[PDB]
Amino acid sequence: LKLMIKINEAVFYDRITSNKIIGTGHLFNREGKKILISSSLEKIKNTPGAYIIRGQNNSAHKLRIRIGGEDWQPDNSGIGMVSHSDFTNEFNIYFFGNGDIPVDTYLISIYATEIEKAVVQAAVTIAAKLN
Repeated sequence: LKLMIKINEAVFYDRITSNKIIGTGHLFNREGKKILISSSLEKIKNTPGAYIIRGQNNSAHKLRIRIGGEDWQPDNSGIGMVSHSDFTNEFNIYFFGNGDIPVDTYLISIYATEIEKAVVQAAVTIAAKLN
């Protein structure tokens, strides 16, 4: 069982609304095994599979995210996100704040187990474009 990610390169001329996808995770070699999905990162108390990430430069900079997707449902424990199906390949990463995010690089940790294994990290850099 291995977990890959991908983080879409994008330019936002307008405040990024909540639940805009900002990347994807892909699964491999776990067929026929229930799957948890969460992270070692801070917890958005309000929502499962939703996390706060802190700025590498200045830790006051916060980036709120949410993992999930259409075959992915929250656990009542408020741990993470569980897909039962054995053909569930992909899952999404969502922004989950109201609007802009400070200019900084944020480290995003995600792991996946079998429920009753793997982890990953991708640097997510925010920069300002002056045109």
